[PDB]
Amino acid sequence: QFNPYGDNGGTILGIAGEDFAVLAGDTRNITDYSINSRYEPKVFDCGDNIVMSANGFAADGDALVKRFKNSVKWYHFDHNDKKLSINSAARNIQHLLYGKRF
Amino acid sequence: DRGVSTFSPEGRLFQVEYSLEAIKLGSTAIGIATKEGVVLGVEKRATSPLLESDSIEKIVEIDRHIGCAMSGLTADARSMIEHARTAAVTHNLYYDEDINVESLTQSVCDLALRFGEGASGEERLMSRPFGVALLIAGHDADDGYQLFHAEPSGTFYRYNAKAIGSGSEGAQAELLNEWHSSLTLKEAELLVLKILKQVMEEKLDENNAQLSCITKQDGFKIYDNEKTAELIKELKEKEAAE
Amino acid sequence: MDIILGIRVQDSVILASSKAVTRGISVLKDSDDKTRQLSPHTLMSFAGEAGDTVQFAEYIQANIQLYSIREDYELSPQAVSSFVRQELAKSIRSRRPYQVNVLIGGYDKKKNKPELYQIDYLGTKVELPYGAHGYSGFYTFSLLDHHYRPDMTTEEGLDLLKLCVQELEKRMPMDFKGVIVKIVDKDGIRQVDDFQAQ
Amino acid sequence: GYDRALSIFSPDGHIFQVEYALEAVKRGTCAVGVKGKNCVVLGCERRSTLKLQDTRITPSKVSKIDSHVVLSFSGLNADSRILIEKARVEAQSHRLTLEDPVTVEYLTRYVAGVQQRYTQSGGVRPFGVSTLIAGFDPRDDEPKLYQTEPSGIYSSWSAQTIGRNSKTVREFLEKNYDRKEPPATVEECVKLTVRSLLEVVQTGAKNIEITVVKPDSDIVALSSEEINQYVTQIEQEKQEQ
Amino acid sequence: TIFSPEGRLYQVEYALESISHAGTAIGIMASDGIVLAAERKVTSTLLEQDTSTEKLYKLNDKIAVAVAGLTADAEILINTARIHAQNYLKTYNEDIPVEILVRRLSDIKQGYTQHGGLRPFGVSFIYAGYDDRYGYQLYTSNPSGNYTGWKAISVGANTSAAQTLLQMDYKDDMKVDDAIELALKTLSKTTDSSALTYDRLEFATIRKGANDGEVYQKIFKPQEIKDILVKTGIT
Amino acid sequence: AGYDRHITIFSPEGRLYQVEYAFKATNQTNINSLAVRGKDCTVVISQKKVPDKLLDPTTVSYIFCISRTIGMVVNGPIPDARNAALRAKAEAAEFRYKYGYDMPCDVLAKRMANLSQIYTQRAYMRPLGVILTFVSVDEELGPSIYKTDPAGYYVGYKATATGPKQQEITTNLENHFKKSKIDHINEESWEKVVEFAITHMIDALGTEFSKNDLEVGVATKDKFFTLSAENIEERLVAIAEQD
Amino acid sequence: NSVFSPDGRNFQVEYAVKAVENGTTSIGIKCNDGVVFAVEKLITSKLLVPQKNVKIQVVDRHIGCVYSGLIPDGRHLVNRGREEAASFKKLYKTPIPIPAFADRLGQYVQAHTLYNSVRPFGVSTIFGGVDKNGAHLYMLEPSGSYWGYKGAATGKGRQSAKAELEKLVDHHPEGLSAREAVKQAAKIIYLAHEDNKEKDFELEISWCSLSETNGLHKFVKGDLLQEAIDFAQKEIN
Amino acid sequence: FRNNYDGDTVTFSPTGRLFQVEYALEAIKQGSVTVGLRSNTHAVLVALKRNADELSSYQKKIIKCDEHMGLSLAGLAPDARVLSNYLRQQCNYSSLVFNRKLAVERAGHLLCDKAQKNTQSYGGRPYGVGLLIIGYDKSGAHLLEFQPSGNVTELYGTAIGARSQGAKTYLERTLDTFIKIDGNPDELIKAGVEAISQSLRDESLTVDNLSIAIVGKDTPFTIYDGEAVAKYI
Amino acid sequence: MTDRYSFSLTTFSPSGKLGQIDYALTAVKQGVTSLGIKATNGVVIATEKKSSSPLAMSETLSKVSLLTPDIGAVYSGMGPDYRVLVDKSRKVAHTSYKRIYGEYPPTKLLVSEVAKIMQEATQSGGVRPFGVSLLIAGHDEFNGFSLYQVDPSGSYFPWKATAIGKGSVAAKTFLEKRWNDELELEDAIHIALLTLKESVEGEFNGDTIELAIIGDENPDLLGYTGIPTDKGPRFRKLTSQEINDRLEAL
Repeated sequence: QFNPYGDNGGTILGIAGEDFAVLAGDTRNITDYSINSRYEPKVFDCGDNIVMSANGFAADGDALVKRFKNSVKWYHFDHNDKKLSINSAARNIQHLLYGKRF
Repeated sequence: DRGVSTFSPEGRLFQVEYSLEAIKLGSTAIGIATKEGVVLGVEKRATSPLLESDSIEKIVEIDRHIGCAMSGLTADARSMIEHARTAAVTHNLYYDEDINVESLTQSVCDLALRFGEGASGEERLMSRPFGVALLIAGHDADDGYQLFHAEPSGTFYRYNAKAIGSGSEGAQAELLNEWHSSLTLKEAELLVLKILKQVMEEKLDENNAQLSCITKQDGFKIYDNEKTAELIKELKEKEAAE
Repeated sequence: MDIILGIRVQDSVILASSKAVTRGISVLKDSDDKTRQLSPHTLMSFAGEAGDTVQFAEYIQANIQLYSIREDYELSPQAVSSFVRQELAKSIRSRRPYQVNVLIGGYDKKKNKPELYQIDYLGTKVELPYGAHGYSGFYTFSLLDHHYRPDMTTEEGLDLLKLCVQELEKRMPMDFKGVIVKIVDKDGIRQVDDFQAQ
Repeated sequence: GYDRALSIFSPDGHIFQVEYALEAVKRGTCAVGVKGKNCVVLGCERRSTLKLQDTRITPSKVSKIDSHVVLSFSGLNADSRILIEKARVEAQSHRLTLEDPVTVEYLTRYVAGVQQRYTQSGGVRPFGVSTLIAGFDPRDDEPKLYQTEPSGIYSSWSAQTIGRNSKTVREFLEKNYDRKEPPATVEECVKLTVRSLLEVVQTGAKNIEITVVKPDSDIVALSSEEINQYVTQIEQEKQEQ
Repeated sequence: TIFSPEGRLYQVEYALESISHAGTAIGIMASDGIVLAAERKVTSTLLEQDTSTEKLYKLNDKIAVAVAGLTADAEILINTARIHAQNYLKTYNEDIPVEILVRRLSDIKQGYTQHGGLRPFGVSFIYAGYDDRYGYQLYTSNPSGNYTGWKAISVGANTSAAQTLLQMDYKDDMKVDDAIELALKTLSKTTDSSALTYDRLEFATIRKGANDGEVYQKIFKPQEIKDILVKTGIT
Repeated sequence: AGYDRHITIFSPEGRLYQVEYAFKATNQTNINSLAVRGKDCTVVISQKKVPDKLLDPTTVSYIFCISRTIGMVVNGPIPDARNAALRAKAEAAEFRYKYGYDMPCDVLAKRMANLSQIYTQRAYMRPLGVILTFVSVDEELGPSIYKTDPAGYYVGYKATATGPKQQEITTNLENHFKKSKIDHINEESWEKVVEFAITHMIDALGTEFSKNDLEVGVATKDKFFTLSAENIEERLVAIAEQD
Repeated sequence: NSVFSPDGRNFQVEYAVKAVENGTTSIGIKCNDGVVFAVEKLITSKLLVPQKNVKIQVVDRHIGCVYSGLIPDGRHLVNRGREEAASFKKLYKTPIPIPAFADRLGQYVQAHTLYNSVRPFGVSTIFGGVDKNGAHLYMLEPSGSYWGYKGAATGKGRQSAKAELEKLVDHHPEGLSAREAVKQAAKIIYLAHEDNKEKDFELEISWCSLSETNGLHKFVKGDLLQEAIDFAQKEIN
Repeated sequence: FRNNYDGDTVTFSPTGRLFQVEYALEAIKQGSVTVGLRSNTHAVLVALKRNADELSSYQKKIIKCDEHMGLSLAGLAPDARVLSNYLRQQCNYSSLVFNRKLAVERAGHLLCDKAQKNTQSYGGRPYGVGLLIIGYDKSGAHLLEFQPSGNVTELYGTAIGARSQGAKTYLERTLDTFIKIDGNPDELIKAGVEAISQSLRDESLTVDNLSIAIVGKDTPFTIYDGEAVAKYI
Repeated sequence: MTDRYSFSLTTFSPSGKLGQIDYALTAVKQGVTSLGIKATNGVVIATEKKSSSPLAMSETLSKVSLLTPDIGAVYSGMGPDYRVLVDKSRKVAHTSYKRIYGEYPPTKLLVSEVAKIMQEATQSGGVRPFGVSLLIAGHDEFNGFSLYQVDPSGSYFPWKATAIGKGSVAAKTFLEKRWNDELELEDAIHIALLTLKESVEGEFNGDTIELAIIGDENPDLLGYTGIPTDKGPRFRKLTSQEINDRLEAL
């Protein structure tokens, strides 16, 4: 049967300081026992001083990052160029994820 | 008489122009925007002494930071208010924050476009324009206190002060002279009350005019009668001594 | 599995319904009323699947109440029970059937008879001197076959039930936390709210 | 799909179909409601184009929506049934989802909303109906009376009237109804209601009917004789020079 | 489906207008039954009268209607009335109350009044029925979706003449037989023919069924009209 | 304006103006056609007029191959003609798929006739300004001519004519059959039947034809085909050495 | 529109023709292995970017389309022409034959004369190309009427343009060449600008020739364009 | 003649005109003035905003469509919102699906095709707005004029709205100067601001009166209002 | 594409007329005369085959149509309307009856369905009424022989004999004078043949006259033997030759 999912392996790490934050990821992408790439970034600047990583099945990760970058874009269009605050991003991202609950 | 959304030779939409006329027949509503808040006041206009005047709801909350006054065919405003409330609450659901006043207004104006007899928009579910205009007032972090006038055209306008309804021509000129960028909230309240007194077709009291405002710090409050009466017992006295 | 019993005496119908609500390993409530009033002279008791149960009962209730106000008139127990049946029979073939069994007890004022209808989630309907849903019927049917008389008083009907309950408290694996008992007669519906330590 | 717009704006800013609907309301037989200290009364007139009717089976003018709220109307009778149905359904639905019966205001807002919606939809005409809605909120004693009209506007009235020659009866009520001193009991509230109907009906025979709503779903209609006892007691009593 | 400046319904008024030209039908309600009687509009010798029906229709076993207006618009509505009675029976295992079936047909009529820009049905009905909540009942509905109940009533041609005469001779304590009599008398005087013959008539009764405690519907045969016309001295 | 002039509702006299006007449209190209039956063929002739010198004449046609066995000639403007032709092609292929034999000439006529009837009855569709003459050698019926018009009418013919000068051609043909006393051209080769058809077209129109003034279609058992200029020329040569 | 006037014509179609006659002039010329198209573009203002308001349009790879009348209507029609070519290729694999492409536009245009809720197209479209069996040229009127043409013209200067075309046909029974027709089209466009000469104009030509473009549709630019602008300027001074 | 022929857009007049389209065009003539012009490295929009009152806002007339594209309006403003929205989505679709910035020209064709549908559908109206579209893409700077008839033309400069003719005159004569304002945003804006003046009987254009947008080689489409434009008066 | 006339084209006038129905009736008035006569052992329906030019083939036109093996129809008014009504009627006899009960509908009920189709054209949006009147002759076990007229309004009614179209007034009279309830079929044919001679202008023979009977079961018209529980269809179209023979003894 067709399985719509894979695992591209990949680990990400976020730490918050007093007036900074880091988001780190390895740059390796895998399938089973093979290396697809040694440098395929998975941590992204999304505009508005937000970085994002969606790790696991890389196809799903990319789709989500795209959809969120676009969210930010339309947020600018629909709200007079207002900066999307990190809490507001978080909530938006919950809705993106939950819309695919099934 | 041919179609709902037809152009006149001068390039105006017949139905949009006639709705604007229905609004001129409406009760007066006045809004004043200051730096201590925005004030909204209305002429109740009971069609009879037997009307329980406070069942007349022409100033309504949209969200804690946004209020609205209407004028014209006020029954048409229900679905606009309902839609504005949903937009504001939904925005908070999706974004964990308050909708911006302009954005809320633009949404109400989007709603207003949706007229046409199965019109090649896509999908126009509404047969005529609304017969009601709205003053939308509120506060937000980016652009402070704000006032908007939203017509059934789908156009909206920001104003320092504005008046709509039957007394609007007279009220607008009065606002033109009286408005300045240093008005306190209390002054603004007196001015609304005053200009309503001038144009009301009765003697302005606390049962046939209603006041309200929004402060950043306390949200949107409709003033209850006793608080209004006091300002009315007070305008009279500022306007006796001069 | 919830005990749902019905006995029809001469001038009334008595319904007895267990108070327990159990999910998994916990009894969450010991005072549940597994009953909705459908009209002043028609009461419905219900058991079955966790959510379906109340949703169906309240839905039937709204519909009968609507009919009442629209005709300013009370439907007969027989008419109420045909409505319920058809509702279940349509549901059984839909995408997600209602998993609900019901007893309907009413006093028909136009006829002056009490009436008891048993209906399962399939839409199987039957009029009976006494009825039950689930396991409990495996005990009570034979008990009532023996001790039941068609011309009993309401008081005798209550003693007949006491026995039925007693037997179920002796032989059923699960603690159903006693029953709520209700009588439907010419006056209406009352709760005999003192049956457990009676 | 027939969505050809019927209710449109005229050059002077009026919607004629809504306007012509109001005419039908004034063409409709009269109806009146007055709210007392702890009651609300509703009165209607019957017409006389025919006088060989059966009244046991012919639909009365006061309708129960729920057990605590009633509705009377002036205008097209056929139009009013549709509103009554929709009102009754909403009343059940509100019970089902809020576990509370409707407030009188809520039921009014609902009915008014339905009427407004019919002023702005392709290929439908507005309701030739204006309504009075009366009752008490659950667990509340403060009495309630509202009016809606074909436009969808609604409000509350200490007392109010609609239909043919309501102009006349609103005249009366404006003189008589004292804000300070609601009519303090059932009987004298029925009095003020019968008086105001007398101007327009002629004889209170088989045309004047009355319904009384008290708190907690207490609603009783009156009989021909109980009517006649107010008719008799007012015509003789109020004629002295 | 539009209003006039006065607040009337163009198409409806004109539909009532249409009905005023149709064969007359009369319903009379008695203590122990109901009479329905209707006149066929300007006929012919060759017109079959045996297998004919055009004004009197059975709705279920306890309810009949008399038609004034466009026959074919009426068939449509009779068909849906029949179906509606059956849905009710199937749902409830009880024959439909007369009021309920009447209100439903009136609601359909009202629809064409309010939306969809289709013409109203050019039909008025007299309904004769029995149920066990209200006993014998007589109803009228017209294209406006209005319905009312009556001790006696007429629809179609000459309703003014007809109504005057019924008001004159009707009384509450009437037996069905006097009502049959009154029905024919009233038709005798309102007809636009010379005299009233059997082939110009349709006739039905709803009686308590001689001996049984049960309700019977009789749609009179040609011969039976011919007979009942002799007794009442019209030969 | 009166609505009974613009849409297909009845006029007080029980008439349909748009249908009447649609009949008028059929003559707009100012072309006459005629059809006749041989012993085992069916011929259709139609005038061909190429005014403009800029037109490529090989594209200018009012004859259509509907299927292997059925030809159609249209009197009326080309766009309406083409619409009718596309639909009859589609209908004939669908019939074959669904029913497993070739759509007969009359059944296609009836089907097109019924489609026309609908425009006669429904307001949002105008009728088509065309008359369609269908020809074949039918496997059951034999040589066949069936003709439909904007009213939704159709009938079978021994022979027929259509166009401005329809009446002259018709009566000319009636006169031939009155004398011959048979309902077909008693000739074994289709070449002779074409020759007959042209000859009577000449006599009734009072005009001589060159090879570029005509269009010919012939239906035989299991084929309908149109003639080329040179086949037509050879037909014109043979009539010359006789008449 | 779904309305015949009492003479059997369609008055809405008739008025649509008026909109066409009112348009810029455009032509097509068939040659021995191809087709050439040219159009007149009115320079409304010095501000129009030269060469940048393209009017001729390709369908698939082998078909040119040019039109006079309401320009948007022409574009709408080409869009549909393009879906109509794709759907033919997708199913039958071969690119769409020009006769076939002509009927597809034919039928679509004709459908807009059947219903009173649609208006007809306010363009006449000249189009064509090379297929498996030769060069083909067509013109299609607001009625849906179309035929094959040796040469074609539409718009304000159609009469003068047609007259020029008539001359070429008569004087070249053997056939014209692609290179020749390109220049002749430039001439003809210059010689229909006479009937529209209150504004300055820019000339646009395209062609589709078996030997000159492999049977693909191409615009004529650079040297070859200038050469024909020369040839036309020469034979009018 | 001009009688039963302007009922809807689905109707030609006997002259061959579409009157509803002509009347839609008319709402433009009544709109506040806006100017567009471009060199080889940048494109500029200047839009004089028009207030309703001395107490009101001058209504915003320039809308951003992507990082490389934007437009200015004159006429029905709600109509500018529908079309700019469609353009936002089309620019978006080009980015998501193909990783391609949308060519200004394609945007033009797209707008044209959208406007066209409304000139042929029953029960719909033509758009009542004109739009000036500026962009920087793979073939450089671009300006487009959109008409609600669905005619889009590419131009070095233009103006639409009330007394646009003056500005359009000025620009025809100034052509050879402004086109060469390369790598100098500020001289292009000024040439635009001054060009809008040839259309003011009105007045001294003010700080809240003025709206300016620019797009260019290393310049994402940005709108300037108020304080930021003061240095141009 | 799409329908834009979602409203009834037949509305009530202030006098309470339905115009389009009256105009449909006027169209029927112009139509060639058609008639039906009910015998005791049969029914006959008949009309004239008004040819348009002798180049037309009259037999190829169906003025009298079989609807079911026991039910026929003829008409007056617009031929194309009749033709589509016949197709829809044959189909509905199946979809509404035979596919349900496995037997063909009785005459009254089939008539009822045609009537329904006609009524719907009177009330639906975007359509004009059918410009025909029909006569429907049938037989069915429980009602025996019957004859019905259906009009553009959807109204139907039973007749012992009648006529419609052009010469209807005169022919109704000719029939009234000649109809008794004791007529054999051969008599009703003869009577129909006489009535039709008044209507017609030109030749009056079996090639200008279409005539059908509803009579006895025709076994030899069944197509198969061996299920003795049907003897065949009761509907029969008289041949050209059979009409002429009755014309010599006319």
